[PDB]
Amino acid sequence: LDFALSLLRRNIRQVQTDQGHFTMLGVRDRLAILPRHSQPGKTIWVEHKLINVLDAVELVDEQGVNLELTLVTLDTNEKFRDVTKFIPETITGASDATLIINTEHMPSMFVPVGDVVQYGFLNLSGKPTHRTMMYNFPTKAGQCGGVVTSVGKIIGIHIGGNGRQGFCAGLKRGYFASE
Ligand SMILES: *[C@@H](CC(=O)OCC)[C@H](C[C@@H]1CCNC1=O)NC(=O)[C@@H](CC(=O)[C@@H](NC(=O)c1cc(C)on1)C(C)C)Cc1ccc(F)cc1
Ligand code: NA
Repeated sequence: LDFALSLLRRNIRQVQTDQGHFTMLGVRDRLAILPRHSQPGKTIWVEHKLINVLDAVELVDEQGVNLELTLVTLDTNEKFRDVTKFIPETITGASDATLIINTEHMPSMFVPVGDVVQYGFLNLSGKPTHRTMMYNFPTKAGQCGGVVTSVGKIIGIHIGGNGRQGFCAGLKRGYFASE
């Protein structure tokens, strides 16, 4: 838990884009990650502070299939505490995960979602998506960007759900390499 708490305080920010409220994980330096559908564009608000987005990269797999993740570089002089060490090299499930949500509307929220298991292909609102995992928990609107954590590991970012189940984009440490 001390891990989840530390991650919340130091790395997980309340964010708004023109698409609404999202949770945002800052990973290292000025690099953070949002769900693709948040469409960060040119600027975002972080805790109500307007920040330029210097680059927004929509991640896709070897075949160009959507991974539903957007890496953003933020025009700021502050650096995120480097949490790459806590991100697995290979997309991994987990047995007792906690979904960390942090928005203006759902501030500092820890959601026990239980087991996180490999799912794979997801037709998310008509958009082919790969490398997803699933949890049998009723996730809701406003929880996208939420950080899926397990015993000291950051394993996923919440991207969708169908009412009974939630789905995250799995994380690989390689996503966050310096070029
Ligand atoms: C988070 C973002 C948000 O709140 O958007 C509000 C306008 C949100 C969380 C979930 C909504 C329901 N419970 C959730 O965990 N994510 C979304 O709304 C995306 C789309 C979906 O989640 C859809 N789910 C499915 O398509 C689906 C399919 C299967 C087998 O299981 N679930 C529903 C809303 C129908 C946002 C999104 C992502 C990617 C896109 F290309 C378009 C839209
Ligand atoms: Na924006």
